[PDB]
Amino acid sequence: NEEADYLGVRIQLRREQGFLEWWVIELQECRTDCNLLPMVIFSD
Amino acid sequence: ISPPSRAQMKRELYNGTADITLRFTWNFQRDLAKGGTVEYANEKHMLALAPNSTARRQLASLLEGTSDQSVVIPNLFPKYIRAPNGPEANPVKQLQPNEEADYLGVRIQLRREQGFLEWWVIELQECRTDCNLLPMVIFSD
Amino acid sequence: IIPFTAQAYEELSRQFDPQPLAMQFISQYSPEDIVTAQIEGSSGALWR
Repeated sequence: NEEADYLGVRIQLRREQGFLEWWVIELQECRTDCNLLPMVIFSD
Repeated sequence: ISPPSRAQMKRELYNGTADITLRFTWNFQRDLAKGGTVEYANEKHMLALAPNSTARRQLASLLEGTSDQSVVIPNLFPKYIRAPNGPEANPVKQLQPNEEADYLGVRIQLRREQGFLEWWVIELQECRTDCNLLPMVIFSD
Repeated sequence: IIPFTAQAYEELSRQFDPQPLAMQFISQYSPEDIVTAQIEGSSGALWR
């Protein structure tokens, strides 16, 4: 699908007023991919 | 940086045994009107931050809460750079013999003056006016 | 960024082996060619 077969990505704005708006890129199935998303680039 | 990154960055300097990549990229964008193919002459002068070293312990306290730590970066500010029209900010060897220990003693000072108002002044080990204006040189080609 | 090794390349190729062209892409690209996009996700860089 290459738009539906990429990788389910999630987003989380972390405005922890102390708004301290951060922005973590999570995954729909985030294991450690909220801080380190592991994709691949078939290089040429 | 943030709790998932700055608190982790904190931790590295605090304890975390890792080597922070201190890439001091010295990009020298010239022009193309007078020539200069890859005008931008860049070199990431990296300083692997030894886990909790003098520099990283200063950074530990810097990121803990205090803003008065002069982080000693061992001579890592190239004071003479033979940059050409290629993409390399390679410093002149012999001008700076060690060229990693003969660059220029650079210091760092995070100024988190809560009012954290985290600023970041690049000082020098011997900062006279080089906390606001570091005077190095680029031997241009 | 992790330059994929020979073994790593085999893994990717085998993952997509059923699809001929998928595997083809991976296999045709030389080992230590396919690089790993380990993009950082944590923040601190505030939204503006």
